[PDB]
Amino acid sequence: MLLPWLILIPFIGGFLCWQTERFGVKVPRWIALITMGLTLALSLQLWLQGGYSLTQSAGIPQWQSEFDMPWIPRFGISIHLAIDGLSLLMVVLTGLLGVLAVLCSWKEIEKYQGFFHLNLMWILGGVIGVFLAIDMFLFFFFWEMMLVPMYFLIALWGHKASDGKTRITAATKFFIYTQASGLVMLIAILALVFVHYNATGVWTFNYEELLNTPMSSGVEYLLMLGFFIAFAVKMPVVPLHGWLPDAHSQAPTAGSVDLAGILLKTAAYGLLRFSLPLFPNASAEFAPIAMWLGVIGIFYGAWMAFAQTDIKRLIAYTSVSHMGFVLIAIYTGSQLAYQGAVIQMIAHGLSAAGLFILCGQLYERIHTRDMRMMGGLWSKMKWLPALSLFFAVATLGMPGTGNFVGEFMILFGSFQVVPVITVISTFGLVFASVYSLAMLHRAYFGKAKSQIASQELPGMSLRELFMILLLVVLLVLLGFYPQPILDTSHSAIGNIQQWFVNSV
Amino acid sequence: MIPLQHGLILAAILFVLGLTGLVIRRNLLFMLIGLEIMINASALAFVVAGSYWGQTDGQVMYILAISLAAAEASIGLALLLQLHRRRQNLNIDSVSEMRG
Amino acid sequence: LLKRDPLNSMMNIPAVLSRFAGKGLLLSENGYLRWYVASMSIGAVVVLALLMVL
Amino acid sequence: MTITPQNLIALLPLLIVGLTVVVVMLSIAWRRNHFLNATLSVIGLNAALVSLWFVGQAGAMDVTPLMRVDGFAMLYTGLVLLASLATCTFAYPWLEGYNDNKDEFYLLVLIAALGGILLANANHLASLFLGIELISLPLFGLVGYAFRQKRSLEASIKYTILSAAASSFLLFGMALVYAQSGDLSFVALGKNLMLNEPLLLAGFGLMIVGLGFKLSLVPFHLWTPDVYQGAPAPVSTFLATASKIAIFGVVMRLFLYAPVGDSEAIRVVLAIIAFASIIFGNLMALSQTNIKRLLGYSSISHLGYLLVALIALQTGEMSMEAVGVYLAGYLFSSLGAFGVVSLMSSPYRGPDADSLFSYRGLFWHRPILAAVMTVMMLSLAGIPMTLGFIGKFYVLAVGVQAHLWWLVGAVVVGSAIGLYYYLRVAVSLYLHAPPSNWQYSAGGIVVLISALLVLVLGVWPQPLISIVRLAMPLM
Ligand SMILES: CCCCCCCCCCCCCCCCCC(=O)OC[C@H](COP(=O)(O)OCCN)OC(=O)CCCCCCCCCCCCCCCCC
Ligand SMILES: CCCCCCCCCCCCCCCCCC(=O)OC[C@H](COP(=O)(O)OCCN)OC(=O)CCCCCCCCCCCCCCCCC
Repeated sequence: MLLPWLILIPFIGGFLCWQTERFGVKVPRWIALITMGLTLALSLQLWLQGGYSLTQSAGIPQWQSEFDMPWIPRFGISIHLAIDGLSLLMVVLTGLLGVLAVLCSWKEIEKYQGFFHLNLMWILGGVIGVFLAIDMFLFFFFWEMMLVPMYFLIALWGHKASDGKTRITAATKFFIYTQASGLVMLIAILALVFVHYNATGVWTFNYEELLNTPMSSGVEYLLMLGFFIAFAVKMPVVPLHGWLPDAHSQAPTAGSVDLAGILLKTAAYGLLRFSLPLFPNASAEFAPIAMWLGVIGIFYGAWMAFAQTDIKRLIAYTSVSHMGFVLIAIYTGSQLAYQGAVIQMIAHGLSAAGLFILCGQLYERIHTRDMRMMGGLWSKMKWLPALSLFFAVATLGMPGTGNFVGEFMILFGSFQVVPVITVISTFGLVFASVYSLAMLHRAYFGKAKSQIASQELPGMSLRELFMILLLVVLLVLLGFYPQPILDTSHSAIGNIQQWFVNSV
Repeated sequence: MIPLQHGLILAAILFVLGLTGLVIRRNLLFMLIGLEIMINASALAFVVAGSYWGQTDGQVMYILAISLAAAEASIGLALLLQLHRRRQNLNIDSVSEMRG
Repeated sequence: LLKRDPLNSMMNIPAVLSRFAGKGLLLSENGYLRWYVASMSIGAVVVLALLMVL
Repeated sequence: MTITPQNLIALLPLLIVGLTVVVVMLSIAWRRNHFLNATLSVIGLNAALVSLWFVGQAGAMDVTPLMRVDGFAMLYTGLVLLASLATCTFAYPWLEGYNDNKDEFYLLVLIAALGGILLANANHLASLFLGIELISLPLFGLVGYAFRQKRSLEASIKYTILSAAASSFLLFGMALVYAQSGDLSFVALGKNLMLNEPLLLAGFGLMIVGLGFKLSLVPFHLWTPDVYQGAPAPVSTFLATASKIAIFGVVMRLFLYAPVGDSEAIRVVLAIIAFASIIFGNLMALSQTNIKRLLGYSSISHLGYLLVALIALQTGEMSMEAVGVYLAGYLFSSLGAFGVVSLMSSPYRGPDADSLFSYRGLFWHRPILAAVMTVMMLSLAGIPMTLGFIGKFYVLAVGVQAHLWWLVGAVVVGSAIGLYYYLRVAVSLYLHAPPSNWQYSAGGIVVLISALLVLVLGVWPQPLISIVRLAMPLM
């Protein structure tokens, strides 16, 4: 009953951000902050009232909250939202990253800031809708709906240093990748709906009805392949990853579009929620290919991140490697590795948010993202290189940060299932330490390699310092006390794992 | 005792002859003449089919066909007049400046 | 070796094939009316032959 | 059989459009009055549109062997009447700059609308032929209305010659079909058959040549960018919406009613044509700097998607409502796009504004037109929250239900290519570039209403689904 408002408050807030722009040019940021704080507070209230710690695994479906409303009754399509532990964690993460995105673009006093804030809130509402929708058509609708404001933000509000054509090209590549993969997923959804309609005789796009769908081996594999192609584009899984570094490099320079658009892992959630329960046998036969795609993603992303001369491109390829770890975790059928995947999703969101916000502030300071021009910046800045050192320390899987908890619980469960893939992935963790040290030494240590880095740079403001230190505190608390997060998602992960291993 | 296939084959021969004349002629007047041959061949085919079945519908379709032929020749002659007035030539290859 | 992102180029191959095929297909739109009539006749021959063989 | 008074009641939009043709022409003969004759034409079209209610109250029945009036005919008559009304509304501010006589435009639009209504009600080979020419010939006049320009005269000559060739092809195919069957009614085309008689198949092939010319289907498609660019922009609006919609409706009715619609060879030929149409139309629009040519190649691709929905007509039961929903969405999106083009070309001053450099940066002087045009580019791309996506979703569902996997993959690939060029146009609207009359405001209101309808029925499509499912023909 609060889930429709969880989606609607961002949309109404974006509309009010556009409308209240005429009242003043400093008004839309306040409106976006109020509605993002309201969405975060509603998700936190759902967390407090859900009682997820004392929830046992009763089998799929098991929702802590559920809303249903008829939308297109001809096809049996409904606005069907449902929240449980995993979805709740993703929604709270989306709200926190949305508040961070609003605070990140606070100093934008441009003439059309209301449209920027409307696009931001529409992206955030679409992401929350992806995390909440259990009607398959509604899930696909939110999935493809959140890409239009993403496209326009990248194309029109993006990186000022690049020319217009490069931003248009990056936005077009991102849109083509995501929407073509989404259309393949829509083909799979439609074919599953028609298989169920031939088996029973009724139209349904409901997740719970489509779970009990008898399919032949081979049809189920093809539906699984369509779902996985969509999720692999948005994860990213190699080779469907090329859109991501150009989308990050041409995103708006503050970083809010990286936080709102990319750093929320809807594809790993979709693999856990849909690909594994709807097609458990096909996922069981796809597990070796998906595991080796994850291994290649880890190592390819590490090598790409090391070879970047752009710091934002480096952070994008770090995201590719970490999602390779999560992809290995998802296809393993182990509760421990699934819980590690949840922790890794949250921790990667927090650490990549910190890295991208710090990179945006650094670009504001020195007006270049090329690491061949910045050097020895530890002596020039007051706070930024130390916090960047902390976040690069987190991204290599440092104990005391949640990244270590996620990565190592993934590796423990995966070794219990697949040992060879696990040992190769731990050597991938060595590769992660390599690229993090390389970024740190090329940026902030050594001697100045140009003239802009040779002079004193202004200190970080109280708002930037506050949001970065909040991310630091959250990552440290996740590293040292991950038990509330593990208890929140324990029942949902248990249901998904039991469904996956009881049907194979 | 005329076979229906013989009348249909004669109409097809006249149709492909008119189509060939439409393709191979650069003058717009000869293209309009080939179009007239084409529509008259199709109308002849309808007449043959109506005569085989003993129905008036063949000649009714013939009447509609030549009504279209008359109005099409009228419009084509107006357009040929405009082409001659605005180009001083009836070469149909000259009116080709829209492409790509 | 990998700093060029070879997998990204491998996945950019279909876009290049799309440009090439579109530029090749645009050659048929030369603007000539007699060629348009000839293409209609060619399509008629193709459609009729396909209907005859099946 | 004769014409009953009830049959006259079912004949109401045809009678009203013919009567207003006669009235507008007599008013022209009395005195040339652009405002009065435009008003009389739109009054007649609105009267036919509201007489559709009485036609619905009458019921579904046969008017002569030539016509059959059912809910399907109601839906397509309403579609072509909306297209004609929008064309007249766009035509007035364009014709305000026309130095020659402007009153004949509305006469030709009305006669073409009459042909569209006849094609909506057509149940006969005679009716189909007559409706095709009744649409085509006034469009020969309308495409070359500004014959003082190079491009309009070129497009008129191309359209006239090629449409005469297509009419000859269609008539010869009709004659071969009649020679095989002995009846020109739709239901009897294959009743005496073993359904793959060579003469019946060849006749339907030549009819396919003519009809695929009219629908810009590959390989009878090469005229489309030339005639779309050359024609006046309200004429391009009418030619993109009403002609395509009416001819595809009569093609749907013919393939639903004729027993040779179930033949495998015709289905394979149509599948090849649909595949090539989708792929070729999307590929050729990739590198187009002219908005009219781009919309022509777009129309080729969208008619390919509709053809995919028509191929599965005998297999499933969702194909006809898929075509109805798709045609409603495509009508509204094409009305918005071509109407923004027309309003940017109004008043007439010679060469219209069709280069993409003209629309580059449109938001900084025409923000509402830019918003409408970007909504239409999103809708023609089949992006969710637009009605074009609902049509694409219907096409994909129909193709999946019939196991037409080659066509489904073609729709996906063509959609990605379309995404490229549509998003290029939509984002070029918002870059940085280097009227004052109530009829122009009426055209702006028309494109704005089309944009709002596209958005609202993309978000909430169920009223359109119910309306299209109500518009069911006689089985
Ligand atoms: C896991 C693999 C198997 C499953 C694949 C499923 C498909 C969906 C998920 C993968 C999507 C891959 C998309 C690849 C192309 C991505 C878009 C791109 O690279 O665009 C480049 C370019 C835009 O750049 P721009 O600078 O504007 O152009 C220069 C001026 N013309 O664009 C252009 O210039 C024109 C682009 C037109 C559209 C691109 C062509 C798409 C054709 C369909 C491909 C489907 C997949 C084929 C098999 C996989 C690849 C081998
Ligand atoms: C300034 C002046 C302005 C003037 C107004 C202009 C704008 C408004 C236009 C109004 C047009 C009204 C048309 C009404 C059509 C339906 C009439 C009706 O009563 O239909 C009911 C009938 C079934 O009911 P019943 O009559 O009981 O039949 C039993 C057996 N005969 O139903 C049927 O048999 C089928 C009915 C549906 C056929 C399609 C609907 C008509 C065409 C609509 C085209 C546009 C559709 C797309 C847009 C939808 C937007 C929501």
